[PDB]
Order: sequence, then C-alpha cells, then structure tokens
Amino acid sequence: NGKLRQWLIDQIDSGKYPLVWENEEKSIFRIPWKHAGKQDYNREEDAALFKAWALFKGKFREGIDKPDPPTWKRRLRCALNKSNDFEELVERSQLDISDPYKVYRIVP
Amino acid sequence: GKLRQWLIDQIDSGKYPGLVWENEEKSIFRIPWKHAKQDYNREEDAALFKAWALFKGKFREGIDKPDPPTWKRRLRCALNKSNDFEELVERSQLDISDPYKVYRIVPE
DNA sequence: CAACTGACACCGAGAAACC
DNA sequence: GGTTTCTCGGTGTCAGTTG
Repeated sequence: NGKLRQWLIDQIDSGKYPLVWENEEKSIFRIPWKHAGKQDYNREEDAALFKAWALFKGKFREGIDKPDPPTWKRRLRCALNKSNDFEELVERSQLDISDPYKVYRIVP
Repeated sequence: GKLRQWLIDQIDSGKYPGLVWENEEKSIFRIPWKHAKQDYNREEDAALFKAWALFKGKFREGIDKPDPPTWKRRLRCALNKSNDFEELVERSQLDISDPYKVYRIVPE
C-alpha cells in the first residue's frame, strides 16, 4: 500500500523526466501538464510519466492493450488528488506557458 | 454466520426483481448488480442492500442517514469473502442493460 | 470531436471487530 | 478459530467543461 509516494519521489530524483524539484528540501516539485490537443504535444515525452504509472501498477501491458494517454493522465491526477501525501499548490500552478506545469507539495 | 440462510430466503421470496435462480436445485442464482447512472433508483435497484443493513441493525429507519454506497459495499465485502458463495465470473453479465452476477451456493 | 475535470461511486485485500 | 465489518489506496463513471 501507499506505493505512489515513494514511486513519485524516485521519479523526480531520477531526473529522467524533463518534472523537477523546485526547492532543495525535496518537499515541493514541478510536474509537466501539457494538453493532448496542442500541436506541441509529443505523445512520448509528454505522456511518459502517465504511461509509467500505468506500467508500474500493471494497468497497461505492452503489445497487448490499446494505448490511451487520456486514461493514463486521468489515473495519475485522481491518485495525486486522493492521496493524503501530495497537496497541489493550485495558485502556483503555471498552466498557461510554452511548457505548462503544476506545483505540488509533500507532507509527513 | 447469517449470510447464507438470509440470502437464500431473499431469492426464494422473489420480492426483489432480478433475484432469481438458474436451476431447480437452487444452487446457482443471479443477483442484480447495477452501478449507482442509467435508470438507477434507490428503491427497486438498491432494496436488497438496505435489507442487510436493517437485518444486522446497521441502519435505523429515520435515524441514520441513507447511504446506499456503503450498504452495497457491506453486502459486497461480505458476499465476496463468504466461503458459502462462489462468484462465477465467466457468466457474470456486466455488459447488459440490467447487469447481474452469477453465484453458486456450495453445499456443506 | 477528442481531451479534461471534479464529485461521487466502486473495489479488493489485509486488518480489525465480533461471534 | 470463524465470520462480518472496517480501512485504505487506488480506480471507474458521469455530466458538464474545454482546447
């Protein structure tokens, strides 16, 4: 249980996702949030985390199921919203720039 | 344990629509399972769920607030974890107008 | 028309509570 | 011990909104 917390911390610390820490206390971080309708949407890099969380919890299986980034994007938002681990800073969410992003926070 | 004899009396009563058998030995029966959408009504669709709460004194009429979600959750959690009831997932028609589930009463 | 969202319902699997 | 319920961290559904 509670695999979402440690998984996301490991994803941010990995740096493999070009989602970064916004402070050095490792308590507030960035996260990309590009809309899948924009002409700047690469289905691979933009939906990389959303696919990974579906691959992690055994929801999407390669070469077996039809890909669907919308469902992958919806599952991660509901997980972050429902989990008592991450509180989103909606007033700091800069969701209207060249590369939109949200801001979250982790508590004890 | 009161779940076995109680449910057998509910199906045999025929008071709830959809709660019927599938053989003459009364060992395989359909249970009406809808999603709370469509023509869902708290009366006819969620009647058996209220009976279990009243039977086990979990809901007093006019005192506790009606909560059909947890009423169906209690009956589900007890029905699934019961060893007197086998869920036949292969005949479980979940993709129809009035979806039902097939349960078998194991003898003992 | 696809994509997105919040509000609400749903779920299984250990962990309790309760015979 | 054996049975019913409670917890919890996810997930699904819908109706309206949005790019």
